[PDB]
Amino acid sequence: MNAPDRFELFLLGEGESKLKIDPDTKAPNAVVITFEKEDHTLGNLIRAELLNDRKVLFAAYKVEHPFFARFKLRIQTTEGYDPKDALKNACNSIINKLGALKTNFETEWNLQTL
Amino acid sequence: HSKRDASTPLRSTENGIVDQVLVTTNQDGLKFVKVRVRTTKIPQIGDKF
Amino acid sequence: MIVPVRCFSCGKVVGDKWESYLNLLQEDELDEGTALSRLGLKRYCCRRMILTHVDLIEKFLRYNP
Amino acid sequence: EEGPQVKIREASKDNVDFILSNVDLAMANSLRRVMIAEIPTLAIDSVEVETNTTVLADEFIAHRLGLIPLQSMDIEQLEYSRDCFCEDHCDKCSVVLTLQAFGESESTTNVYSKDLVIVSNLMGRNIGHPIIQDKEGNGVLICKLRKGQELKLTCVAKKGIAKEHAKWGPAAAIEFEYDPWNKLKHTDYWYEQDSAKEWPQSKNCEYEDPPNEGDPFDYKAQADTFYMNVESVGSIPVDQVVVRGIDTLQKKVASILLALTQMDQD
Amino acid sequence: LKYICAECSSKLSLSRTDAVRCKDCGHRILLKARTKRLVQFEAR
Ligand SMILES: [Zn+2]
Ligand SMILES: [Zn+2]
Ligand SMILES: [Zn+2]
Repeated sequence: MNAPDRFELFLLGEGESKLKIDPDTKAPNAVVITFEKEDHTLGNLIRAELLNDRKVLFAAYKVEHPFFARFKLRIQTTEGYDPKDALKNACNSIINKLGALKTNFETEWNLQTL
Repeated sequence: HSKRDASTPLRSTENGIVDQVLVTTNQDGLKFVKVRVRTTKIPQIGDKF
Repeated sequence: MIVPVRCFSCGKVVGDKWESYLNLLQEDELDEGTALSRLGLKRYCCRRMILTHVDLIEKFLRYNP
Repeated sequence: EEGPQVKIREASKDNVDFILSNVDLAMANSLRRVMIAEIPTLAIDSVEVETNTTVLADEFIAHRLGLIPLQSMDIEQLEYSRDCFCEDHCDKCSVVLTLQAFGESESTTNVYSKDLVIVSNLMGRNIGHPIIQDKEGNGVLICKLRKGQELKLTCVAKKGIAKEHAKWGPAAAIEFEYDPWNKLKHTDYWYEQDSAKEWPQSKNCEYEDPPNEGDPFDYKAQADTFYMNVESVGSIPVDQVVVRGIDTLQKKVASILLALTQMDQD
Repeated sequence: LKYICAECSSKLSLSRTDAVRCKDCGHRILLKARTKRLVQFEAR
């Protein structure tokens, strides 16, 4: 009746951009990025990978409401270090780890029976 | 305009599919009809359990 | 009605295991637990899904229309 | 390789029991989530009913058809109907399979998933074929016809995500457990007398070292070893379930990276 | 249009000014036949 379409969980609406980067007014050298059509699956991973970078002061994600598939990610890095680069490094690290994991799982799969 | 309308409308808030239509004369020889409409209801936010 | 195709909880297919279950009950003369075990229903959600089901379609087919 | 490590403990057509080593908790969890939901699969999305004199309702049967596991091997060279430049659907996006059943014998005439017949042109791709893990080779019991009851319909199956509907779910139950000895103390066990005697001991306890009472609490330890068991439904092989899970997660990360690359436009 | 009797497998086609009863039966319970214009179902 008033239930929203399912594909609105992963399909970007009319005019809706994927990432919304906004300058944080609270703490200096901080940023809040709005992820659209994404849930905890991406947010938790990215946030957990941003805490590995020792040049990142703050990193936290949140889903403001379960009705809508979107989450905000706040990042604060040290001076002389753009947070977008921290996000990029985190993402690339994730991709590399997943690639290695895939390769290892494949090699380990080839050595099995039944 | 020699006829008045006495048509029956589907429920304003409901919807679905016409399941089965029955046409039969009455005991007094009156042609009357029962129309059964089917709607599948799926558990939604607010349904009582 | 009829045996549900898949388990509500996890999602394992169970609709292909109904007749096999019935046979395991009447042919091999097993109890419900073992019959459910042999069909690969280890999790009690699917085990429930088959054990709890009542096949009402067999009574429905008794009508001629 | 150089990163996370896998150790396949058990392997079969339906299940894969393995151990993830050198991994963050969030990556394991996200992998589980992706494997559960975000993985492409072919399933019946549209059902056109011509005649239906069976007991079951139309959308009832349609719903049952939706949950039928279909072959989603070459699903990656199939396309979303929302993306294809055709009208409604075609052979590049959807797979059409018919179903004609009729009561013949005096006995109950069962309608299975094997009775589904592919009509559309597969043009080489391994797709659309209904998975039959049944022993007699019947498959999913769809319906039951009496004597003169008929079920004539057509099914258009489209590529979909389990996030949109659980019928596109390539996996069933994914077993997941880290630290069987609670050495990380992520769980405060409930008890009445003895905490250890009341709570059953996990199998995975055979793969880790028990704590020493003389040893204090390790506060600097994280979660590295994860015990998983991925179970498939049949639409996609287990190895391909976890592999395409990884590929999907990685890909949707790469989409964010690409978005960051594109946001540099004036 | 056409109809179908209830307690038998017949196929009456008696339109208006006819109605009840049935061809070779005697009962006045008449159901209406299924439409030819097919309806789709989002198998969900
Ligand atoms: Zn289950
Ligand atoms: Zn197409
Ligand atoms: Zn008659």
